[PDB]
Amino acid sequence: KHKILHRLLQ
Amino acid sequence: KHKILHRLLQ
Amino acid sequence: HMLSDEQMQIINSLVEAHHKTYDDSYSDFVRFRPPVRRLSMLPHLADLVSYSIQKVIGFAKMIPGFRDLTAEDQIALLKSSAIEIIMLRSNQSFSLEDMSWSCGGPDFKYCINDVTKAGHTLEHLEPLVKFQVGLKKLKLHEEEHVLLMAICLLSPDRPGVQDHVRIEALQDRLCDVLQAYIRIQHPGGRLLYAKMIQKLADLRSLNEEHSKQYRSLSFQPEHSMQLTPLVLEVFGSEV
Amino acid sequence: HMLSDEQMQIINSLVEAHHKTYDDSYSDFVRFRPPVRRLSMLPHLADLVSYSIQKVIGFAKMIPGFRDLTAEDQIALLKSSAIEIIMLRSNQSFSLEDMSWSCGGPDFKYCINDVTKAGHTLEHLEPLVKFQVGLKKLKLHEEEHVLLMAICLLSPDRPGVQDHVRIEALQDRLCDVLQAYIRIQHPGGRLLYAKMIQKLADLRSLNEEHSKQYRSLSFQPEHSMQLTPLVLEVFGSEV
Ligand SMILES: C=C1/C(=C\C=C2/CCC[C@]3(C)[C@@H](C(CCCC(C)(C)O)CCCC(C)(C)O)CC[C@@H]23)C[C@@H](O)C[C@@H]1O
Ligand SMILES: C=C1/C(=C\C=C2/CCC[C@]3(C)[C@@H](C(CCCC(C)(C)O)CCCC(C)(C)O)CC[C@@H]23)C[C@@H](O)C[C@@H]1O
Repeated sequence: KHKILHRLLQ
Repeated sequence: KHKILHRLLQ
Repeated sequence: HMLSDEQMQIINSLVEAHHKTYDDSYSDFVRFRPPVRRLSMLPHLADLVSYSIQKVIGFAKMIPGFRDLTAEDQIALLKSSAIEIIMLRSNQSFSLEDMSWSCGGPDFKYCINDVTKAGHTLEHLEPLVKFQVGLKKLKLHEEEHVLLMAICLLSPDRPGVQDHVRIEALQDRLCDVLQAYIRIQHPGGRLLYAKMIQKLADLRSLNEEHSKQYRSLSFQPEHSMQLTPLVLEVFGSEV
Repeated sequence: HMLSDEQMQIINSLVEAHHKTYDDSYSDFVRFRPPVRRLSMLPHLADLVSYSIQKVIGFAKMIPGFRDLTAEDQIALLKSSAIEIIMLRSNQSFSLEDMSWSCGGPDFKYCINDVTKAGHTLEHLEPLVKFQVGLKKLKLHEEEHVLLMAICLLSPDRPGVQDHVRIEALQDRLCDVLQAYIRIQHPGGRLLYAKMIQKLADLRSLNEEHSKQYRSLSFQPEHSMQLTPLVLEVFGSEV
């Protein structure tokens, strides 16, 4: 869950 | 699972 | 009676943050799916909103002590605030002269009607426009505009937050800065801080009305497919 | 020695089907995120592929007796064939004169290089181009082009298929039509049917090489976010 967000938060 | 496909197949 | 050193440092960081995540030319709107005047604006508007989220994330990461929170809470805050942070930052392109967001035109001049061709009712768009005009009339120094978004984002009572103690803390520290800034740097800011905090609650309401009409929009696959992975992720229910 | 009545009926349906789901003007490519010459073509190409899927679904629904399958198998078939059906139909815009898909230009003229700016290696793009040229050299009547896609789609050994008995059945019936058509309507079609069935296996291989490089592409969130909900759904693993 929340694959993209984690990534975007370096 | 496959929400969109089901819909697209009327 | 004068601004602190740790307080200028904070203001400097937040203004630079917004400077690097907001474009006054809007020169990326060409890379979005074109606007069309069913729900012809949905593709474009979803691309616009998705774009904005990435910027909000850029900004958020630069808010002081935000990188120090747990990845979990960072997500919990973005998810809850995201939409409000957008209504906030959109004001910068809103125009009282014509009551519409002008990021270009006639292509990129969004009016209440457009957001209609994207799945929202006027009976709910009205308050957002009202909120924009009131906010625009507050003629905010960018320092205040920025602090307002950084405070709105750190709002302690978001569904899903864990450490609500440290979050009310970093938000209190920010509020000090704001109250100090207005009193010290803003001629005739007697009533301002209050009016500003008043805006935050206007946002909670606007946020709610959105979650409702987006839920209905996201439950129809023919519509959800018009969205982006990021939007779906940010306005989704996964936990 | 002559074409059946139930066989003309089938051919008529399939050609009309393709006629209503393929545009020789490509007048919807403007509604996609613009192409850009990182992975600058990914947004555009993902929009193109997503668009094509919806068309393939339109076509599939009109293949005879396809609506009679279970929703489950319909999905199982689309998911497995989709990509191949696209490589198939793309040939219609491929150009041996310049070895590239020309759906316009210079904007919509896609060359091997572009698909590179979308996350694929030349060491794997080469065979797809080869496949296009061979297919183009077969100078197919549209009747054959259409039957080929309808047969490719009904290919019995797709991962996830349940009733593989009725599926090999509706595909055998189609193959009859094709072999009958070439023999009867195609001057010098002695070797054709064989060459055509040969193409199908070229597709299984091309399909595989895709699943691999897409998996790697879909596992990086910065990239997957550039995709569409439909693409993600169709090339996904959910079952
Ligand atoms: C964003 C920015 C801009 C405009 C903001 C707008 C104009 C279009 C409609 C928007 C985006 C509102 C809508 C969009 C929701 C569409 C969606 C995701 C498909 O449910 C949300 C408000 C919906 C209400 C609550 C009114 O019902 C909120 C702010 C509005 C342009 C620029 O200022 C950058 C800024 O960054
Ligand atoms: C489609 C159509 C068209 C072109 C097809 C193309 C050109 C661009 C690259 C494509 C789309 C290939 C790629 C696209 C995959 C990109 C993605 C989804 C991000 O992994 C697939 C092949 C990849 C290989 C196997 C070569 O590694 C397959 C067919 C190629 C245009 C028109 O003919 C409509 C048709 O409808």
